[PDB]
Amino acid sequence: KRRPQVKLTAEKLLSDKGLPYVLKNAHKRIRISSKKNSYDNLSNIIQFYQLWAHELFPKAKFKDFMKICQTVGKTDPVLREYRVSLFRDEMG
Amino acid sequence: ELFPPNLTRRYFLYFKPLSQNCAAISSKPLSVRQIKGDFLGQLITVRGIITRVSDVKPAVEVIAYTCDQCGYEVFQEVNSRTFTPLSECTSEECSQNQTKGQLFMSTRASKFSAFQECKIQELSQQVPVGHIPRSLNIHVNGT
DNA sequence: TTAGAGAATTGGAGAGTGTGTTTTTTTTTTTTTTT
DNA sequence: ACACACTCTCCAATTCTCTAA
Ligand SMILES: [Zn+2]
Repeated sequence: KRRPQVKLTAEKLLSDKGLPYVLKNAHKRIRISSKKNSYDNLSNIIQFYQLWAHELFPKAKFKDFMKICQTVGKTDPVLREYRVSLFRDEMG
Repeated sequence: ELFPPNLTRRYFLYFKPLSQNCAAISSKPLSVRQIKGDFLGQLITVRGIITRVSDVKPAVEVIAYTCDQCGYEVFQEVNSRTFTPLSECTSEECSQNQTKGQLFMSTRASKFSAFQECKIQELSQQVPVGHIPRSLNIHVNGT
C-alpha cells in the first residue's frame, strides 16, 4: 500500500498538547485596551490562536484549520462530552 | 551522525618528506619526465620551473540549506568537481507531518576553502635532444 | 433533529515509459626571409 | 546512465443521499 494520509483529529485536540493549553494560558496571553484602536486590538486576538494552530498541526492554511475544526467539533461525541464538561465546571 | 565532522575542522594537515641525509623515493627529486604511471597514489618530490599561476577563488566543502515551512536545516558534502543541489526536505519529522517544504541555500553557514592552480615545467638544460618539454598541473589548498 | 450506513466522484501517489547528452576577410603586434 | 518530461493507473479521501430513533 501507499503511505496513509495524516489528518487533524479529535485525539490531537484532546491531547495535553492540544486544547487544554489554550485554557491554561489564554487569560494571560490576550489583552485588550481601549487605549488602542479597534483594528489594533482585533489584530492582537489572532496572534495567539495562529501560533497555537501552527504548533498543533502545521499542514494547512489558517482558515482551513478553522473550517476543518468545525466538522469534528460538530460530529465527534467525545469532544462534545469534553465541552459539556467545561460548561459544567462553570456551572459548578 | 548529526552533521559531517568536516564542518568543524578548523585546521589543515600536511606531510613533510624524509630528509635525504637520514634516507627513500620521496627524498630523491624527479624530473617531470620520470613521473611514470606507476607513481599514481604515492607521495613524491618534483624539481622544475613554474610557468603560470592562477589567482585565488573559493571552493565548497560542505553546503548548508534551510527548509522554510518546518524551520529545519540540512547539510551536503561535496568532493567531486560538480554536484546537484538538494531541492526536497527529506527529514523524517518533516515527512511525517506531510510538510513538503522548499529548501534554500545559505552562504552564512557553508564551509569554503581557498584554492589555487599552477603548472610546473622541466628545466631546459635537462630536455633530451629533439624533444619538446613536458609539464604537470599542481593544486594548492589551505594556508 | 442527530447520526450512521451506503454510494458516487475526485486527487494525486507513484509507478512507468520515452527521451537527450560527449565533441574570406578585417585589424594589429611581432619575427623572419626576401629584394 | 543520469536528470527530466510526460503518460497512465489504482486506491482511498471526501461529500452526498437515505433511513430510523
Ligand atoms: Zn522541512
